[PDB]
Order: sequence, then structure tokens, then C-alpha cells
Amino acid sequence: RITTLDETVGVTMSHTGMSMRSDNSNFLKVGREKAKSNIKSIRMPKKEILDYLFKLFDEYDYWSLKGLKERTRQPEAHLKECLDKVATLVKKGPYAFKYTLRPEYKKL
Amino acid sequence: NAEASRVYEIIVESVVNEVREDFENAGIDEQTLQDLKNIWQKKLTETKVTTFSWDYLISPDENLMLCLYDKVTRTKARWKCSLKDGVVTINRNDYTFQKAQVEAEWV
Amino acid sequence: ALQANQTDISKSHDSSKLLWATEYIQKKGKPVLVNELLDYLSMKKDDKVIELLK
Amino acid sequence: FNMKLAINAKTITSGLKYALATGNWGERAGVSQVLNRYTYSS
Amino acid sequence: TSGIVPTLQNIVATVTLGCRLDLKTVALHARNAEYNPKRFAAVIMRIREPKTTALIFASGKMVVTGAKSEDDSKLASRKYARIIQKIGFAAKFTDFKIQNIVGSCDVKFPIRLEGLAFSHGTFSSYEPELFPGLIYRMVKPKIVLLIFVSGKIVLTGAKQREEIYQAFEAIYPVLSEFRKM
Amino acid sequence: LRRKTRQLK
Amino acid sequence: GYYELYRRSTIGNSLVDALDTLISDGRIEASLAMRVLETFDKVVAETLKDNTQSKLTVKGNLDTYGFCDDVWTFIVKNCQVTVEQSVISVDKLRIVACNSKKSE
Amino acid sequence: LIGCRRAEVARTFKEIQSLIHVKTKEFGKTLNIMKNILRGKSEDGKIDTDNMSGAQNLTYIPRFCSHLGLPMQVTTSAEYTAKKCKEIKEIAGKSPITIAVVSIYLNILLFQIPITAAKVGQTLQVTEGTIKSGYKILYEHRDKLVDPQLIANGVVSLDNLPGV
Amino acid sequence: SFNQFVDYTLQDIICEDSTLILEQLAQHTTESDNISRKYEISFGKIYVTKPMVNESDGVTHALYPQEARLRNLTYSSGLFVDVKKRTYEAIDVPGRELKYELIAEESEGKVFIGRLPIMLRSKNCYLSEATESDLYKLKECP
Repeated sequence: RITTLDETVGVTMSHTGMSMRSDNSNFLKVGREKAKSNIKSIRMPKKEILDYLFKLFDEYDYWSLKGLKERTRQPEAHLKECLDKVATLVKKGPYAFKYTLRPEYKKL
Repeated sequence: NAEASRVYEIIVESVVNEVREDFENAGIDEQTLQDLKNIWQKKLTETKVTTFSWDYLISPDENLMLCLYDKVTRTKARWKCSLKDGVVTINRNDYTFQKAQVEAEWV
Repeated sequence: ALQANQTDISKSHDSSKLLWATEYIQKKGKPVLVNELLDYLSMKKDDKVIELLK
Repeated sequence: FNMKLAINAKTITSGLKYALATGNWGERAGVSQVLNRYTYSS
Repeated sequence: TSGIVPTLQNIVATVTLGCRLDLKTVALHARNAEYNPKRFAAVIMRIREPKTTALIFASGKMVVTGAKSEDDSKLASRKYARIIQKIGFAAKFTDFKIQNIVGSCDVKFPIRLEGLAFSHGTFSSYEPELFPGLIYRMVKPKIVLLIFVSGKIVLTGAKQREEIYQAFEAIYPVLSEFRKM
Repeated sequence: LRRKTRQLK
Repeated sequence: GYYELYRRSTIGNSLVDALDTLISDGRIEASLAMRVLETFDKVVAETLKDNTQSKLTVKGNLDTYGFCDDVWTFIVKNCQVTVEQSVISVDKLRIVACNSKKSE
Repeated sequence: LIGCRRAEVARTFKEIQSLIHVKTKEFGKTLNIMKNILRGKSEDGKIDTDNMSGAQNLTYIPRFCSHLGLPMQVTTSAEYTAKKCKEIKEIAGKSPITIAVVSIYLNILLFQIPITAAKVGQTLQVTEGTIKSGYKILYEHRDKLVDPQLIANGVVSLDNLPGV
Repeated sequence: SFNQFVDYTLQDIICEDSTLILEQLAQHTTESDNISRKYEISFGKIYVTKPMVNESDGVTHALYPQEARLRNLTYSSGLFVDVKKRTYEAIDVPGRELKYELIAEESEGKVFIGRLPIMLRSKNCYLSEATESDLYKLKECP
């Protein structure tokens, strides 16, 4: 048979609704898990990241924006200026959404 | 300090045992290892540091501590530093420490 | 300190040298002889970067 | 993840209360009626 | 009327130099420097004789804090500028403006925070579950006061020594009206 | 790609 | 990567003196000496991390502090240093500390 | 929170946070902004009464006592103790939650109900050290924190209160 | 009928779809993120309290039929269920079946799932254990 609680109703309900006690469970704490990690970077001079980008492009010729932020570890604001100055984004080609070196320097 | 002497012996032994592979790559003779060991040991004993088995701007004899810091904080006049795995030289005497606490007041 | 900080013009890759040369050229009102370019980058002899620029 | 918001007790509570207060046996008619207290036999 | 003049604890001042600085060079060639780009985008330095802290940015802007007087703040800013000049960067004293004045005092008696919050509800904001002090936003002069049960008053927001004194003089009567027991 | 979130019975 | 600060210690200074003397003698290559220093950093880091248990504390007054490139630098004047027992009085102790978390 | 206060059923910051995941700084800033907006619209276009006050520790005591399962007599005694607790300057500055919890604990030990501070603080999410510390301050004025009618009738006297 | 329902059918109903499992696959984007997780929520036993009412201020107390009738309150009791929250994870090597393993995170508490109206003179009602004198005291007609 079902089990009936003989304790005081208020005591049994103390854990329900807006309760003072804060939950100590760690289940489905995806927000905590991914929010705890956070790292930023400085604007190193363009003259170095530029050669770094050339070697990275030599490694691979079609490289995404998220991967670029991860690998170079630079802010998007600064990264975009040099990336547009040296490379261009192919929007209609099969490798869409991927920044690639402009043909002017690629064809060398 | 017996611990300092033991650690120094370990360091020298590890260095000489590990550099052999690179030395053979360079094609240098075996006796060079003995010469390096001898000269290094003579320098250590010459320093006489410990007993051995053998303005607003920035401008041996000077006491110096070289280590790593785990966490450093301050409260408005006081600095607390937690250091680990370091070596210190004070008044020509060398000591080694796994952990250390620095509690100073910045006047 | 700034003299030490200034980086040698010998960049890792020739494309960087070419890009800097192109920018320096574009920021001039009138054409600049090869002498100005040589004063810019310390490559007096015939350089592959210069050839690529041509 | 908050369990207090994951599980809403009002679902069960309001569903049962509605189905019993009204005769609409959902979320058939006349399943529940006000008890007659006019007399004991009634 | 009160007979007590609140004492200025803190002074926040801002100065400009009009020249670009090299934070790396300043950190390497400065006695007390803290250059942590991951932490902040400026160099933190401190000086002892005025006992003041300055935040120096790469744009030539300096923020001095900790001074206990206007002339002391002026002296500290001048010494900071002289230190940078000795480092070598072209730094010239320019507009020096005190952007904040903080003062403290005590009325020497308990104050009914609930009474103040109820009577003056257009300026006070009392939430004892977060901070144990009532917050009074005086409109003229535009200043913020922190009133505590222990009878201690903290004034912050004044730009000159006159405004803080005026605010204390204007707040003393309403504080005295609500004395416990 | 999948929906990265699915119910298994 | 491992820090090179250990070259400033007594053992590091003696090693540098020996290697440079041999270089002057011409019996060792300079690049080989650089390799020796690189391996010295590794061995010193490992042995100091794994083969020590002593703890010492220093209390005094700071005379100058600084932080740059994840390298703290303190100068404590008129300090007392205790190891495990016996206190040592130091007029001026310079401390240079690198980040505990090795930068890859 | 504003609605709960306006309905005379005011809840606490922690209680609302237990459901809504918002940090204290943002919650307080938004609450102040909303109160200012309500005041501005009440003037230009009532809204607030004695209930709008912040502390209002009396309203919390019945619910905490219900959570602990204490009888209504103990609840009323705790309400009286909390009401008279504001006369002590050493305690009036404390948080209303702490004031109510300490009063409830004092009445619990007055009536010798077998509930320890370790469980009182666990149920009401308050540090046991804080509870006992507040009890220390209130013990020096226990005489003014007990109902004269209760002590005269003799349900319990001042004696049943251990002091450290 | 009501006693049978409350005694057995509630547990039987909850023991049909007790387990709800959501699987987050590898989502291969980089070699540093190749673990696949599985979150499971399971329902165990069910507990039922005595008839209770919570007031506006948040105070809860036992409710009797007379007070319910007078105050227009629903004569009902709360239902509680034990919930187990498990989470498994596995290394999703490409082109192979997974082996889900517990990650030492198995939380386990009673969760309120609503109020069940209680038929009078039932096993879960207050008047089933009341004698004639008790009914007279409680203002109920024997």
C-alpha cells in the first residue's frame, strides 16, 4: 500500500515552493559548467599575428571564424581588420562561411 | 642543510645522466662528462654555500629567493603570498622549500 | 626600450613584407623610387618580395 | 536546472480540481454533481 | 547647528597628459607597477608619501585616488607626472578635476531607519535584507548619503568641499527628528 | 547534424 | 615550456660559469650549451616539484613590489625567515616568483 | 517581490531567488528602479503604505514557525519577542531575517521544544553561528523579550533559557 | 473504489513512464569535445499526506471538512514522489557503440507534484479514525 507521512504538514511542506533553503544539487548544471571557464586576450601587434596567419593559412586554406578566434586567441574586433586586409570571405562558393586568403596573395 | 645538499646532488646527477644522449648526438667524447661533473662540483664547493658529499624608479652577496607563487592577495596595507617549490639563498646559505608563506606589511 | 622593441624587418614570411610594402606605397602622394623602398626595408639586394610586388 | 520549475504541481492540482468542480471530464459531461442534501434518503 | 564638520576620507581625481604611453616600458621601469592585461587595461601604481594609488592608461589618462585633501591630491598628481617625466615619456600637467568627494561623520545617537524610510519616501531607499544602511539620495546638492543604525553617516558624490558640508547641514535636522528613544 | 537533444524511450 | 629564472640561482650560475669556461676553451658548442640549459630547466623543475617537503615562512616589511609578464617581484626589508626551527634575520630579501600554472 | 509585499504576504529575497535565478546585485537594482517608477507614476498620474517598508520582520515569523512545526502559541510569543527586539540598538541593525530567526530560536528554547539550532538554521538557511551569536545579545535583555501574561500565567518562566 | 485507487493505482500510474532520459551526443566539433552525456530522471515511491491547506501568508496546517466547507477550501492532500537524477557519460569514438558509465553523480528527496482531493470517510481522511464522540467534537454528523 501507499505510504502516508505522519509528520506535521508544515514540516513536510517546508521544502516546497519558495523556500529559504537553496538547492545544493549539481544535476544539469550546464550553465555553471560552461560559464565557469572564461579567458580573454590582448591586441598583440598586427605585424606578428599577420605572419602567424600566413603560416596557419599554409597549414589549411579554408578556415572558419570560430576556429580563427580559438586558434589566434584574439578579439573579433581586431581580428577582422587584418583578416579583411589579407584574406576575403567566400559567401557563394561551396566552402561558404569560411574566410580564405585573397587570390592576389594566394596565387603565389 | 642536509636536504639542500641532497637536492643539489640529485640535480647534478640528473643533469649529467640526461645530457649524455644529446652529447652523443654532437659526437663529443665520454670524458667531457667527467670534466663537466668535476668542474661543476668544484664550483659548488668553492661557493661554500652548504656541505656537499664531494627612489621612485628601479636601478653571492645579495640574498635572493626564486620560486613560484600560487596565489597573492592584499588588504589595504598587507600582502600575503603563497609560494611553492622554491629555493632561497640567505647569508650564503641555501635552502629549498616545497611551500612557503609570505606575510608582509607595505608601509 | 623602443629601439629594442622595434622589430627587425626580416619577417617570418615574404607575404608580410610584401603587404607592408604595399601599404607604405599606398600611403604616399607620389610614386617613390626603389631607394625609398630600400630605406624602408633592409633588403638592398634584389628580393623575391620586390619581384612579387612587381 | 531548477527542479521547482521543472515540475509544476499546478498541472495535477488544477486538472483534478477542474475535473471535479465541473462535469467536463477533461483537461463527457455531468460526471460530477452537487450532492443533494434536501433529505437523507435523497 | 550640528557643531561637527564631516571629515573627507577619500578623493577621486582625474588628470590627462595628452600623450600616448607604453605600458610595458612603464611597468618594467617603474618601482611599484602592476601590468596585468588579463586583469585590467592599465598600469596600477602607488606612492607612499601621499599614500595614493594611480591608474595610468595607454591613452595618457590618469586616475588618482586616496588623497585626504585637495592640495594633497594636487601634490600626488604632480609627483606622478614627475615620475612619468623621469621615466621619459612626454607628460605635462593638464586639467586636474576632482570627480568625487567622500566624507564621514557621526551624529552620536541612534537613528530610526524605518521612521526615515516611511516619512521621507521620495529620497530614501531602505532594504535591510541586502545592506544594513539606509540610502538617502539628496537632490540639492545632488549627493548620496548612507545612514546607519549606529549613528554613522557616509557622504559620497560631492565634487567640492562645499557641497558635502551643505548636504550634512541640510540632513542633520531630519536625522535628529528620528532619534530612537 | 542531429538535433543534439532527443528522447530515448 | 619552463621558466629560465633558475639560471640566476647558485646552481644555475655555477653551471653557466662552467659551460662558458668550456666554451672559451672551445671544447663545447654554443648550441649544445643552449640545449644543456633547456634540459637543466626541466630537470630542476621536476626535482624541485617532486623531491622536497620543507616549508619556510618570511615576515617583514615590503619596500618595493612589481608585477609584469606573470612575474611577481617583491623586496622585503628587515625580515625574519623561519625554516621547518631557527630564525634568520635578513636586511633585504629579494623575491621573484613565476606563475604556478605553467604557461603550456 | 513588489506584488508579494503589496498583498501583505511579503516574501524574502532568498525565497524568490530559490525560483528565479538572478543575482542579488541585479535583483536589488531592478527592484529600486521599479519602485522609483511606481512612485513617479503615483505622483504624476495609491501605491505604497506601511507595508512598503523593507524590514517588516513580523510577517516572516508565522511562515518560519510553520516550517519548523511550532504551535501557534510559540508563534505568537516569537512575534512578541521580535516586536520588542527592535528596542535594542545592538540588534536593531541586524537583518530582519536574523532578527526573526533569533526570536524564534529564543522562544523555542523557552518552551523546550526538541529542535536544535543546527536544524533551525538548516531549515531557515541561516548560519548556526549567527543564530547563537544573536541569542547571546538577546540573552542580556531576555527580561524584556518575554510576554508578561505568559510569565504571569506560568506556562514558562525566565528560568527555562540556558545562557552561555 | 477511492481507497483502492489511492492505495495502488497512483503508484501503478507513476510506475509506467517514471524514467525520462535525454541523450546529448558527442556533437563532434573538436577533438577536445568528444564526450557524450545522458541525463536520466526516474520516479520511485509516492507518498501522500493528510488533508492540509496553505494560507496566503504561506502557513500550512491540517484541514478538516467543516473548515473546508465554511472557508470554500478544497479538501485535498499533497502528493510527494522520490526522484533520482542520474547522469552517465561515455567517450564517443567514431564508428563504435557507446558504453555509458555513471560519472559518480547520482542525486537523490521528495518533490511536490500537486494536491489530490480526498473523499470523505476514506482511509486518507481524518474522519475514518474518528469515533462518534470525535465526530460530535469535530462538528460532523455521525
